[PDB]
Amino acid sequence: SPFHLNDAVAIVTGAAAGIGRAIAGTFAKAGASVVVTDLKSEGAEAVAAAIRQAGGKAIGLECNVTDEQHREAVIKAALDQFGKITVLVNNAGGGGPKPFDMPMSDFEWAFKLNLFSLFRLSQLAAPHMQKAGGGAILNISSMAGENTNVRMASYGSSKAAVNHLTRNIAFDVGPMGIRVNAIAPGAIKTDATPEIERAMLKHKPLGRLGEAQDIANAALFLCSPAAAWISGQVLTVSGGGVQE
Amino acid sequence: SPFHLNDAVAIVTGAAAGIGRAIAGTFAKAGASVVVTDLKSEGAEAVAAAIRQAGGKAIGLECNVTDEQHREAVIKAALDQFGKITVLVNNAGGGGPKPFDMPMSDFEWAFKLNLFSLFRLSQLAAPHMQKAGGGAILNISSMAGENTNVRMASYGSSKAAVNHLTRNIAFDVGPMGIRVNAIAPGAIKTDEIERAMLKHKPLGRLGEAQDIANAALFLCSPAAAWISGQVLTVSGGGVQE
Repeated sequence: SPFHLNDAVAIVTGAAAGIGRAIAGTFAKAGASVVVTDLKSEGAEAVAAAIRQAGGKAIGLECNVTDEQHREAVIKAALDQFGKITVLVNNAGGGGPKPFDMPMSDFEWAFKLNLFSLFRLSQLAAPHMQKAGGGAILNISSMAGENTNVRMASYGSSKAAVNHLTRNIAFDVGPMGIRVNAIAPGAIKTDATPEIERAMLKHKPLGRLGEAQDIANAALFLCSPAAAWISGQVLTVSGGGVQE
Repeated sequence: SPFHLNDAVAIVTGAAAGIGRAIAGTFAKAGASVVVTDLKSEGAEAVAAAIRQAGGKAIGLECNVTDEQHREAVIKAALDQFGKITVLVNNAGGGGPKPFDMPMSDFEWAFKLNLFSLFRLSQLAAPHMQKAGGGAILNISSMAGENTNVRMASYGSSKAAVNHLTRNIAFDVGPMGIRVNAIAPGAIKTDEIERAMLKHKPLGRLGEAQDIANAALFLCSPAAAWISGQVLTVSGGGVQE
């Protein structure tokens, strides 16, 4: 099997819940050593701990991906505790529908949060990846990056920039043996009601919502050697459609 | 762990050599019974026999995908042999650079060979896929479907049809629990100034068949049960024309 993460150190940000938590769990059971990360320090340690009492190796620390000190702490915490870095999964980000006349800081924040942070983490992890022979970067985008709609000024165009950064920086980091891709996930069952759900699926050909595990398998594939030759790709994982 | 094709029956067309050979072989070790198909009947039989003696189940068939009688034979041959069909890998297809003043028979052929055949084979397989509890269709496309260049009038736009058909029939057969995806492969070393492409492939390397087969295996695996209407380009991070 090439879908395993043997001898790998993976940093996973925003991993207290949902996708990033499943990516972190999934990357551990594939035999990677995980550095769980989140804005909320309790949540990072909850997931890093449950990973350990289930067999894997994992530490969890607080990280505000927009704080340059918090970023450098994660890089160092991973090297200090595991020796190398081979996988960076940039799952931290946020935002959503805002009016066009939104205050400028709202617009600028979306780019600090969704783009400036993960570019910088990649800039830090890249030379350590290079020393370890190579590695894989994965950015969790959003479907608003390739769609067009109302109230999407900051969200949809900051996630668009994530997509195009991914397509471009793979040229920069390929020579160093780094692959860079992105998943754009559909809507995931979280709620942690039936009629507003049945309407959401009116445009999802496969007829169900997503599971965090569904994103984690794609994250797995894209970060394993099974995807040794895939870089610069934006893979949409949404049951064939769009929602909400 | 979710990356296996257990209790699956996969038709792989154009699988005597190259990408389709690798796919067929990969799919067998992953647990699928495989219906190996190619224009050359005995080329397909040699692949099927290797899978069998390497431990798998498989048969090999002559099939011209452009001929409706063959298409039906292969579909029936899969059912008589294995009871069901759950995976269809539309890999056969041809063509390449052509002058703009080409004869219309060439233009039309490219669509007949790269597009109509795989849509027809999709039509024949969809009902059996639904009776079987679900399945996946994977179309082997080409980066010429999104690239633009000289001499690509027939090849580039037939393959572009394959990409959007993929995206569009995903809506149609999703309600039948069928996923439809495509792989656009780049420069695969199949069979000196080679260094041309390499000067535009960020990962410093051409592709092997198994690269394409790994992505194939993923997209037809339960690890991708919620992925559909996708064109995953597998090219080393760049473009090679």
